[PDB]
Amino acid sequence: QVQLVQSGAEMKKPGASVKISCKASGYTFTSDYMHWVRQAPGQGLEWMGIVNPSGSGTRYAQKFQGRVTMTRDTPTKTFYIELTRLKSDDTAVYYCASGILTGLFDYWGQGTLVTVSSASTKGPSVFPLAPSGTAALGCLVKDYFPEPVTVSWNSGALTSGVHTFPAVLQSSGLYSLSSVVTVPSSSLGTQTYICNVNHKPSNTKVDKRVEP
Amino acid sequence: PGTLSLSAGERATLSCRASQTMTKNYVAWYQQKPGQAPRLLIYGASTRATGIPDRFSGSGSGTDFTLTISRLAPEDFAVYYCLQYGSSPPIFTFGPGTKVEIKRTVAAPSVFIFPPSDEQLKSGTASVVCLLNNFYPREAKVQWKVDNALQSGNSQESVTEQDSKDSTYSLSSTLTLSKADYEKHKVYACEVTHQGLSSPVTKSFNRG
Amino acid sequence: NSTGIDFQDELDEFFKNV
Repeated sequence: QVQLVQSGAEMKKPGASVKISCKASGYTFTSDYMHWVRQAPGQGLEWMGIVNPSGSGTRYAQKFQGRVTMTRDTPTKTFYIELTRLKSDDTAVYYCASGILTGLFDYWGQGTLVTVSSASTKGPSVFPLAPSGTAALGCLVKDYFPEPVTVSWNSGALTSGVHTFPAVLQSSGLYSLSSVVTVPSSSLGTQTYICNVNHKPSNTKVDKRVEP
Repeated sequence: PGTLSLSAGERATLSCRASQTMTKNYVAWYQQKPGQAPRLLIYGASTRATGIPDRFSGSGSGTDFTLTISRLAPEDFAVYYCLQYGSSPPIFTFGPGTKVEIKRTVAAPSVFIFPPSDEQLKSGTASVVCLLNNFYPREAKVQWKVDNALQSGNSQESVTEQDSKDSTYSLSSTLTLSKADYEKHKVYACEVTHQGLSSPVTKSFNRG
Repeated sequence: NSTGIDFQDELDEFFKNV
């Protein structure tokens, strides 16, 4: 089976360059045109370029002409993209894709998040959202970099009524997020409500109880 | 790119605005689900990709190309993209995505307001949060008020994807200002407008 | 001939001649 495995997430300052790899398996890697496609968070897809099976022929999208470079190494079965002069606009999830069947995008890699920002890595601050039929409570996960962040309640005991909103980028350049859960009002004195937030990029894990 | 709302088993017909008749018949359609890579459904205007059910179909000539879903299965709800391409020179241009969403009975939001925690005020920032729980349709308007003064530009909105169970949305709005400005005002309110609310709903608190 | 092989043939013609 065709399988494309990309390298991990990257953090870059503006003006720097980045190089993502895409390792193929399960097929010869000598037949297929390959593509690079990117998608900014909450935005549409955007094609970047194509490479012929020998790797001697490429055609980039005009927006990235002169700043992107795509290469291929059959003996390692690896596909590469090199983007330079990075700006905040280049923050996106980048996908490698094989065109073995149609010449389009028939098989995809898992994708790689590339966050271009002057901000440095920073673990979240966490603040309670105190409850006043049904009651509401939550946690404010604020001032963290980069994405992503995962949140859980009572370390998996709570699921129903939980909502973990998408992160929003603040003007400071750090992300902020809120996670909320709906509960019956009677249980506010009889049940402990603890949000668990793990920021893998900083290896920060924080727990926060939410009393009234 | 207006979002489509329809119930399961209904028909939908997406159109793609070609430039210079695309070329020959080089239009393709991709489907993407949240957290997932796009999946090809149709290429060459009308021939299906491997593993794609017959309920998808493509057609068109000249500048007018179309993807029809003769009846939507529950798994067909996603964002759909048109892809125009050519070979000489190679080029591949995604169109804007069109979300297809599950239509549902109207449901009014439940509103909650959260004053800033004393934890956060110790750090000099004050974030007030307005929660809108389990509502449909997605269109909703949050309006912060501070001492009967309408606010703009000091809040950010966030919306969940449609829920797997009840197909509802949820919204959170965070009003953010310095601890100094937070203490200059007494009443904080968020006024909510929605199709399910006969009158706007206002949740509020007086600081301390 | 099927559409998938045909478009890859046209892509082969562009890169062979540039």
